[PDB]
Amino acid sequence: SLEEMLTQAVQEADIEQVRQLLERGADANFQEEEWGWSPLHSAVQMDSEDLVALLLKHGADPCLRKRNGATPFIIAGITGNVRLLQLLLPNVEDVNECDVNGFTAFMEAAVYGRVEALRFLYENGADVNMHRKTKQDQERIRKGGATALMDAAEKGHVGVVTILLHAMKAEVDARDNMGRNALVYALLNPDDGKAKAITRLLLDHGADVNVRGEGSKTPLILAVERKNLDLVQMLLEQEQIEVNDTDREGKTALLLAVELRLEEIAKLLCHRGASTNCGDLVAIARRNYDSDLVKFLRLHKAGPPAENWKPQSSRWGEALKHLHRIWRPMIGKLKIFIDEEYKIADTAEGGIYLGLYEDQEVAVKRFSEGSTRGQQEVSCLQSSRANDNVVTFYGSESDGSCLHVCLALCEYTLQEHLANHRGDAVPNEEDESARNILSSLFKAIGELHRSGYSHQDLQPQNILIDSKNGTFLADFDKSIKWAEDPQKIKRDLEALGLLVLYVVKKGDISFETLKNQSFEEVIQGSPDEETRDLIHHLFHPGDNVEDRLSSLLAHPFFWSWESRYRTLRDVGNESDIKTRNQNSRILQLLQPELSTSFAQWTTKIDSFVMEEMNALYQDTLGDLLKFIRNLGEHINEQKNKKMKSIIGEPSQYFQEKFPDLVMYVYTKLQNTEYMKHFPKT
Amino acid sequence: LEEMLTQAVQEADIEQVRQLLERGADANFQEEEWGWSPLHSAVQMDSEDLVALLLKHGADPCLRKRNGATPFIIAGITGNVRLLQLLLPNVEDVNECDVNGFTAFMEAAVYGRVEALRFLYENGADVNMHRKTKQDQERIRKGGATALMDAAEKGHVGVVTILLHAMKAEVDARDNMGRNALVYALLNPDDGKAKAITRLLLDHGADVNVRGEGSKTPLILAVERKNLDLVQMLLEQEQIEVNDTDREGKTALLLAVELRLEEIAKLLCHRGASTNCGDLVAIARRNYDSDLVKFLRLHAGEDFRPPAENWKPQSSRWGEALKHLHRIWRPMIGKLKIFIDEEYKIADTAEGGIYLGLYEDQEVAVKRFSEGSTRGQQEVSCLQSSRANDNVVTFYGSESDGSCLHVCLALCEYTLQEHLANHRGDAVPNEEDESARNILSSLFKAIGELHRSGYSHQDLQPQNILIDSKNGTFLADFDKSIKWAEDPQKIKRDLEALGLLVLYVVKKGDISFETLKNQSFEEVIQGSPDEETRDLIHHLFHPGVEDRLSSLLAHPFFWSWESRYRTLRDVGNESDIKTRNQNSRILQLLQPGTSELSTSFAQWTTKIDSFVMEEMNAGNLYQDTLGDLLKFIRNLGEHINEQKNKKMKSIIGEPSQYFQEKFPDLVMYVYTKLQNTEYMKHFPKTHN
Ligand SMILES: Cc1[nH]c(/C=C2\C(=O)Nc3ccc(F)cc32)c(C)c1C(=O)NCCN1CCCC1
Ligand SMILES: Cc1[nH]c(/C=C2\C(=O)Nc3ccc(F)cc32)c(C)c1C(=O)NCCN1CCCC1
Repeated sequence: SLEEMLTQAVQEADIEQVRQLLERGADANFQEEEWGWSPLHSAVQMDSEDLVALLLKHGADPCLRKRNGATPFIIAGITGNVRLLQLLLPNVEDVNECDVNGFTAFMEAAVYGRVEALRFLYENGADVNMHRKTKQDQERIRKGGATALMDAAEKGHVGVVTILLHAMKAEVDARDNMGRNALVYALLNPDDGKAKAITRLLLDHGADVNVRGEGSKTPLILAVERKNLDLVQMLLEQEQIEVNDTDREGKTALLLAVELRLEEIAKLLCHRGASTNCGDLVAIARRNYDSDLVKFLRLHKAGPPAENWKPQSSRWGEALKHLHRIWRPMIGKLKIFIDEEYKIADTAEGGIYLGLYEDQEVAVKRFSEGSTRGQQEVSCLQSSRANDNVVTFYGSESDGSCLHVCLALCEYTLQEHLANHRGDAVPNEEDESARNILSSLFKAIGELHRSGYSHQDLQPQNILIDSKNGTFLADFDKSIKWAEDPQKIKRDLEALGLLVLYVVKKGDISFETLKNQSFEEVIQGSPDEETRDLIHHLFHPGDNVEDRLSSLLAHPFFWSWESRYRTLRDVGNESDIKTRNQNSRILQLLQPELSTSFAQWTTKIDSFVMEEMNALYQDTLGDLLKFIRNLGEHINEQKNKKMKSIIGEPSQYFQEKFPDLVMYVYTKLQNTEYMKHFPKT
Repeated sequence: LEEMLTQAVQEADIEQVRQLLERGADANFQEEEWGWSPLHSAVQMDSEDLVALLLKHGADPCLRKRNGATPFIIAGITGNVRLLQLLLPNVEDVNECDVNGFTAFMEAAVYGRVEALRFLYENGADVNMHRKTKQDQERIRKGGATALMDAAEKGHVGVVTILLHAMKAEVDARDNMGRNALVYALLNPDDGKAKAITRLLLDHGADVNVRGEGSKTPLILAVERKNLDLVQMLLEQEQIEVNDTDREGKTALLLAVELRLEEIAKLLCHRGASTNCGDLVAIARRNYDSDLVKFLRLHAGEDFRPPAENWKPQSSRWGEALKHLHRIWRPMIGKLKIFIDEEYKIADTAEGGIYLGLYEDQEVAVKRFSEGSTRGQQEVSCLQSSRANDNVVTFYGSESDGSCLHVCLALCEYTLQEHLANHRGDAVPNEEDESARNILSSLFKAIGELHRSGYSHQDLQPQNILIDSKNGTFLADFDKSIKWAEDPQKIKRDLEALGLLVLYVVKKGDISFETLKNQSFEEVIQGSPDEETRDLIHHLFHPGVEDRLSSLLAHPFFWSWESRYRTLRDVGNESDIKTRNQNSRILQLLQPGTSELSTSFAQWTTKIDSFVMEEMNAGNLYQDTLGDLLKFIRNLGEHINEQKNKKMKSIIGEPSQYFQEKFPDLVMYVYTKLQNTEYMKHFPKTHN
């Protein structure tokens, strides 16, 4: 708290207080730990020589380095007051001392366009053609190696560039580690005037014009993309320039000029040997409605690639092949055309259209760029990237006024998918597919809740099936961060219960019908007790922060018919069931209501089968599980083949005859030691 | 073959056009892709001669192509007015539209065709008409723009002042988004043309507190453009609100300070801009903007609080560093926030290293390459084709600056190597290793799906495998990957590295990976602790030939110990095993020939404790056949827990572990004998 007010005093520029505290013993080489700023560093930055003098009076080191390795000498280059540089030079071991990224005081004078300061340092031994030596991580990615001229050229300081080349013997064709010269730095400056002057200077000194910058672009290409005919003329004056150089994308300087609607620039390029075998220029000019340029390319005319690209979607394959072939302007990384041929579906605002994002096929959901709906969709999607059962999110792109959200393209909606597979199974077979779809949804919605989000509009058109029969949740425009109202999670759970019934009924019942039913009507329409119990627990959940849904994945609804039969057999093999030990812990657990279908169960079984098993079966639950265990073990023997014919497949037998059995046993043993007999879930 | 009907019109030789008309050829024929008529194409090329010849052979001048454009409206762009006068006698309405709402008048406004614009004006063209578009694009508030808005955007100064002063153009007409011509004007790259147009629109009363994209006002747009002049012209209005904010919450002054523009900052303060929209002095100080810091100091951020840190990381290993990176100030590289400093460094690479980052405010790992790097290009190519692969590290995106490719990936806790070290103590010496199975089955799926996607990894090792906070395994690092279609045989080296990884993970990391790569295939197999592992690794070193991986997920290596025991019990309960019917199909599968020699279960009745062997005896005596051992296992399984057999239960312990240790080859033997038979039914259900 003493050095603290020394620091505070220097920023307010209260000079007496600075003297007082140095007299009082305040450390002038105190470095704040976040970024390493010294009071001498901060003094040079604010340009107050009075403060620079008083601190130096009290032994403050002028080559003390902050986090980036900069000394208050190097910071003086940035300030560009020469009398500060005078005051510190007597103490500085090397005038070419650099920071961790290789910046010297002379470079910093070049960067900040400090003419008076760069002269001073020039006379005092500064290296003019110094390249920046940086840390090893940065050099292995070929960063660094820039020079004072490149910095001056990029920031457009014409004053500084002139002096460097003429007065200071600056190398014009010095390169950085990536291979760039000052010419390419010069051509990236937004101001046309300053760019024009600097390129002229650099050219006359012998700056190479066949060099490669970002995107493998040449100087000429950069000048064309800038739309500046002047810089094109200057670079065309050199004859050893390669006019038919191509960037990373395979585009040539002429091609871009035609594409960019630049008549003057196009003609001038042709009249300097630019080949017209780079692309179909007249189609491009025709598309741009430049009649005059079409004529020119035609009057100069004397007399296409191969289409590699293949879509992975088979439903959308032919339309994507078309969209890939046509020309469209890019919206960032997105290629899209708003036409019914490329439309997937209709929405509350904008529609779903096929698109290409980074040349990958996607579904593009459109919103107005201001839309609250568009904001919640993107916010929820960007938190869901680890949720395997949520549709993959590529990215969002905006133009003037439309937010495009790009998503993984799926084959079918849940509804369509159920329709296509509706004739696959015979009427009364076990429905594995309903389990897979629903367990996927439970995980999807459960993970979304752990993410802090609730969907708020779960229905079969928001659920998509990919080429490999995976189920994915989509459409988060009405989603909410559920901490805002934790009780609206129940709406997700209710829609899940309707989706349970919807999928179990193979889509024969519409979702609209099901939403118009009451809870009791939904339970009645359920074909079995497992489904009934599950839907019940979704409408009457417990209380959980996205733990609830994963728990219900252990519910016997998601147990196969073999696993259900296996659990009843395993329970019926407990010692105390076979010995009918009625004080036992197991039988006390199955102790007890509403007349179950297995009360008086020995009467409901075929009398031949009942007779032969007896080799004393009472109407207890314990005795029925023993019955199931025994039959399970001996059903396949030669001795029992008539029994086997009457029973058929045993799992289905007991379940049809006693529909509440599995659920009853599950409820009695669910939080007990005998849970171990349940299938692994 | 009549493809000259329109090849002739584009070559503009009229000799072949007139003669083509009387040679079995139509004039209103529309090519199906875009709908271009020869009359459409004639007007676009500005040929008075071709439009004349075709129209005196009946060609309809209100014929539409795909966007609903007529040859009339497309005359609006070309601007030639005597083609407009040749076609007007044949057109019902001069305000006719294309599907996007565009008139012949606005296309004249867009292309700055002054002489064409006034022709249409005095022929009744509506100057204040807004575009009526398709219902899709109106529901996202697109369309509704004016001829003035088009003139303003394209910078045509001539056209703007004629519209305002000759043609009674509404200056504050809005589009469906809520924009006026002022905001269209300020998006124009040319400073001069922008200056002139803004002046005109301002003097006629164009609202200056409008909102465009991003909820930016005209003033904010002028500051972001770095143009002092447009700023002064805007603040000449007194009704303007200088403290209007954008959607990001920032105001015109704050941006000016952030952007290093003391000119514009000072002028803004001198016109009522509040100085508590941000800590301006800290911002100017960080920009080394000495004179600006002095200025703001004389007046600044005394009454301003920066929002309290309402952001929490999900990673616990990297939590502390991400909290710091969220707090500090950094410039954005597109959607990426990163700082290259050792505090935020995750690992070293051969190019650039791995650093913590924030991408769309999500924590990520940022792998850096040279923007030219071939290895950087293969990494993103393979990542972009793996977005559906659940067991590949999630790919957020790539960002480039001047000269560095940043690849942003899901942040994981630990490397496979680190993870096996931390959990080395978790299992008891002789208990089942579930974790080895989960890790390996995830890798099998990962590499399998990567192959279906057309890629091979080519450098599988434990440093390229990451574990997340929920113990899920993810494959990463595809800088050396290849499209295997060029050379389909090189996926075998992925399957070899998988073989090594199997042994590596089963040994809980105690044998190094370098050791294992220096071993031969036979040495690796002999180092395996059980026959399941041995068999699996064998099938990875000798695979082929393609989707071996998916099939191997059914291998008994991935069967739990309960399931292994369950299938031995279920095979042992077959009728023909209990009756010892040796002619049966099952026992002909199991124990055919002269005998079952050279296996730990030859004379198996001798290897079992004599108490338990005795008490199991109720022919009629367990023989040294495999059939009788599975019967043995079935019988014990059913009665082991009964009160009468408590002592047997204590000698045996957990029965699955018992039989596997005393007969290590048993499970694999039964598997091999029954694997493509009907008795496959007894195997556990595996992955679909
Ligand atoms: C309402 C609907 N949504 C979708 C699809 C998506 C949807 O709503 N969101 C999506 C996000 C990504 C993606 F790949 C697809 C969708 C479809 C294909 C449909 C649909 O079914 N469209 C009409 C064709 N069928 C359904 C009724 C009879 C006609
Ligand atoms: C070699 C290595 N790679 C990583 C991490 C990743 C890695 O190599 N690739 C990744 C991609 C995504 C991601 F989230 C993480 C990585 C770490 C943390 C390490 C590591 O172990 N760093 C500390 C080095 N210490 C640990 C043992 C002695 C060296």
